[PDB]
Amino acid sequence: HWGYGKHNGPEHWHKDFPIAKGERQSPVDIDTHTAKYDPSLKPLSVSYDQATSLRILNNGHAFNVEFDDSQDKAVLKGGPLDGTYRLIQFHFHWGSLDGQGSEHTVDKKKYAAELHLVHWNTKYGDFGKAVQQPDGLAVLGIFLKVGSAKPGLQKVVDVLDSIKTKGKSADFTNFDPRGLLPESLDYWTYPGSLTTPPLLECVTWIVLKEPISVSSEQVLKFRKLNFNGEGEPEELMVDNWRPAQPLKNRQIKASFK
Ligand SMILES: CC(=O)OC[C@H]1O[C@@H](O[C@H]2[C@H](OC(C)=O)[C@@H](OC(C)=O)[C@H](S(N)(=O)=O)O[C@@H]2COC(C)=O)[C@H](OC(C)=O)[C@@H](OC(C)=O)[C@H]1OC(C)=O
Ligand SMILES: [Zn+2]
Repeated sequence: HWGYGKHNGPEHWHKDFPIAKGERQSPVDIDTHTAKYDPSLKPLSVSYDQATSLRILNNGHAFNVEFDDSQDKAVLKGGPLDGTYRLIQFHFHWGSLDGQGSEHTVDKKKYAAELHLVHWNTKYGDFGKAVQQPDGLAVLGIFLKVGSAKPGLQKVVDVLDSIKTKGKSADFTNFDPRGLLPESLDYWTYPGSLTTPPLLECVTWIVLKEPISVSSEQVLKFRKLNFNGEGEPEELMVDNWRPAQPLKNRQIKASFK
């Protein structure tokens, strides 16, 4: 189906998902000198104290750490958000080289990787209904740069060997997502879409200004994963990022000056 290769990559997605050329697609380049500081933006509230992780799965495009979202255990509120959004999963997008990998860019600068913590608006009952709404999801995006190791990320790095190929999953309970957050919660926000097919335009993007640092050793293990399934020719899971899309009729707001 769709992928990140030359014959099934981002350039081809519009054929099966025409919304790929839509009015509010993601990611986008964040021009820091065009973003407007919005003093009306309420404080961002990340409540991950009761977060309940369940499993880690290699889905052939990236790996997802899933959470129990039957209750308001881990939620995102405040900021440009109205209501409560429950955390359902997080995953990353990374490159084959340290100079690329992130989906959003800042003044055209590409980071080594990007973490996406996905949340859905509880007013819609379930994730499936939420993705069909303009304000159905809220995704917290965090850039990763290569530097010092990130303690909170090692638990994830340690289990990647058990889900090397597509379809593989492993138990992943008691993981605290709070360990992946930078010190500052300053952010940029704009209305966008999922960055992978079906590319639904149901996302309120909240991209943090401050990146987190990960070690070269940690990123290297990400690059050892496989897009292919067990018993098939090896295709390293790298460069699973969509490039920046036209901003069009949208404004990016900043929570800071
Ligand atoms: C289109 C549809 O019917 O439902 C929407 C889809 O939601 C997908 O979940 C994420 C996706 O997680 C993945 C791919 O595991 C997420 O991260 C990716 C693709 O790497 C992207 S992203 N980059 O914008 O954060 O968004 C997708 C939308 O859901 C979000 C943001 O929470 C589901 O899993 C996928 C695509 O793998 C996907 O499941 C499919 C397709 O079978 C689909 O959900 C449904 C109803 O199946
Ligand atoms: Zn993503």
